[PDB]
Amino acid sequence: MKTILSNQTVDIPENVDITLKGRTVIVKGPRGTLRRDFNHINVELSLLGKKKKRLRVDKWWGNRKELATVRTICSHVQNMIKGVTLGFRYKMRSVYAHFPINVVIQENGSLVEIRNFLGEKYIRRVRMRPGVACSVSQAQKDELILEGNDIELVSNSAALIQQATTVKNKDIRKFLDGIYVSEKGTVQQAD
Amino acid sequence: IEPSLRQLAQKYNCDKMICRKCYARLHPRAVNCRKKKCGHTNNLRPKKKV
Amino acid sequence: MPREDRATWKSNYFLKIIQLLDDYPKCFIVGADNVGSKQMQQIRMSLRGKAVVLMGKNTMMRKAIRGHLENNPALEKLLPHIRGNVGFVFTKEDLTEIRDMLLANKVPA
Amino acid sequence: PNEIKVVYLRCTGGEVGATSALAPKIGPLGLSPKKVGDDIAKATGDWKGLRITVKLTIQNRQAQIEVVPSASALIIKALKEPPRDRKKQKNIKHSGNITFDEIVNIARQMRHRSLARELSGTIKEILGTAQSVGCNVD
RNA sequence: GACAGCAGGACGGUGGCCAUGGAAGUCGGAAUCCGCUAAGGAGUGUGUAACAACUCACCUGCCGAAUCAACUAGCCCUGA
Ligand SMILES: [Mg+2]
Ligand SMILES: [Mg+2]
Repeated sequence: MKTILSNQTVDIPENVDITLKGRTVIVKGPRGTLRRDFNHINVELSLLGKKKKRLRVDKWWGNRKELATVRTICSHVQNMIKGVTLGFRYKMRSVYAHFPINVVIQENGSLVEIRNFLGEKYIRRVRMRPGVACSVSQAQKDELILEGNDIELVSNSAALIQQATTVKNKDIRKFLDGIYVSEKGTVQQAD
Repeated sequence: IEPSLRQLAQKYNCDKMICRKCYARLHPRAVNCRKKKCGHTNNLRPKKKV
Repeated sequence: MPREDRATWKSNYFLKIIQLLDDYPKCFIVGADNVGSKQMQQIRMSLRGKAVVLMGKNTMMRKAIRGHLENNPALEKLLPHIRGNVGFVFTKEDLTEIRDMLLANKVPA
Repeated sequence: PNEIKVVYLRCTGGEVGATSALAPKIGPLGLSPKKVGDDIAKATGDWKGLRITVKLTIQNRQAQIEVVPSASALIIKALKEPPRDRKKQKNIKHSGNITFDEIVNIARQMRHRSLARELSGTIKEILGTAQSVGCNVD
C-alpha cells in the first residue's frame, strides 16, 4: 500500500568496527575481515552513535515484497557480525552402513576426498570454497568439522558434501548413507 | 546402524510432505508445492514409511 | 470469558482478587520454578491454617488493582511485580516467620 | 545395615504372597522369613483378601511384610462376607450399601494423605473415589 | 496483553476403572467426578514388547500492536 520508512535496528558489539562506502558493507573483527555487496537492493543504510555502533536499515515507500526485503539486510548483517567475531562451525557425523566411508583432506584443508562410499570404486574428489577449512575431528567416530567466516560459503561447502554423497537408483528410505550436517554452531564456545 | 544417526538420516530424507499434483519433496510443515508446474496447490500427502 | 458470566472464568478470579482485597496488609511474593509434582500441596498444606496462595496471570494483574483499587496504597508493588512466576500468599499473621517457613519448606523439605 | 525400602508387590487375593513364595524370599539380598509366614498368616485372617498393600520393608537380616494400606482397598474392604468365586463367577458384583459413617470410622486409620482439611478433605475424596462401592448411602 | 518465538510445568483421591495377555494416563472397552490451583484433558501422542523419562491439551513469565478464520472478485500463474 506504499508504506513509509520501515526501519530495522542492528546493534553492533564493542569488538567489531564497521565501515560502509555505500550499499557495500565492510566489517572488520578479530577473526579476519569481511565484506558484502548489497548493490541491487536500493535501501538506505546509515549508522548512528559515537562508539556505541547502532546501525539502522531504512527503506521508504516500497511494496510488500520490499518490506520483506528490508529485514533480509538486517539478518545478513547479523550473520556477518556473528561470523567476524566467532566464525561458523559445522559438525557432520558420517552415517555408514555395512560399508565404511573414508574421508581424507588432500591438500591444505581445502580439498576433501571421499572413498569407498557403499563399495563404489569411484574416488570422489570434491573442491570446497575459498575461505573455509575442513578437519576430521577427534574424540568422535567419523565427525567432520568445517570452520569458516562467511556462512554462505561454509554452508555451500556443506551442501556440496551432502550432494556429493547421494545414492542413485535405490530406495533412499533404506540405504540411508551419506555425510550429513548434524550440528551448526560457533568456533569459540560459550558465546 | 546407530538409531540416533538413523533419526538424523530419516530427518534429512524421510519426513517430508509430498504433493499429489507436482510430485515434489517439500518440507514436513509446508502447505504448498512451491513449483510453478502445478501452481501452488494445497494438495499434499505424507511420505510413506517402511 | 464473556467477562464475568457470574461463573468461574475471568471475573471470578477478578472477584476473588478484588474481594479478598479488604482483608490484608502484606502480599507475600512466593515464587517457585516448578510445582508439577506434589509441590502444589507442599505449598498449601504446610502453610494451612492461614492457607491462601492466589494469583493468576500477571498480565491480567497489570491494570487490575489500578482500575479496581480504591485502596490508595499497595500499588507500590508495581513493575517489580509482573516479572517472575509469583504466587502471592497475601497474609494476616505475625512477622517474617511466614517467609522463614518458606525459606525452603516446600521443595527440599 | 542390610535394610531396604518398599516395592509394593500385590494384585492378588490370597495371602502368604500369592503362592508359596516363602521359599524364593532369598535372592539378590540377605533377608530371612520373619514376616512372610506369621504376620501375613494373621493379616489375611484380619483383613482377608482383596489386594491391599503388603510391601517388603526388610530391616535387619530378615523380611518385613508389614501392611500399610490406603483408600480404594480400604473401601473395597466394605463387606461383611467374602463368599469366594476362585475365578470367573460372572464377574461377581459386590456393589454394596455402606453405613452412614464412612466419614470418621473408615477414614481415620486411612488419613494423613488427602492433603486438605479433615471434613472437606478425605470424606469428600473417598465419595468421589468409590467406583465399586456406589449404591447410594443416602 | 492475543498472535507465533524463548522459559516453567503438565498433578493428586489414584498402579481410579474392563482385564491379571500387558496398561503405572501410552494396542483395545465403558466412561468421567472432585480437589490443588496459574492448569492439567480419571490424560493427544513420542517411545521401552511392558516399568520410565518426554510432549500435547491446558496453564504462567519475557514480549509489544495488530492478529486469526472463512468467503468473494480484478490482474497474473497452473489447468494449456
Ligand atoms: Mg530397483
Ligand atoms: Mg493465459
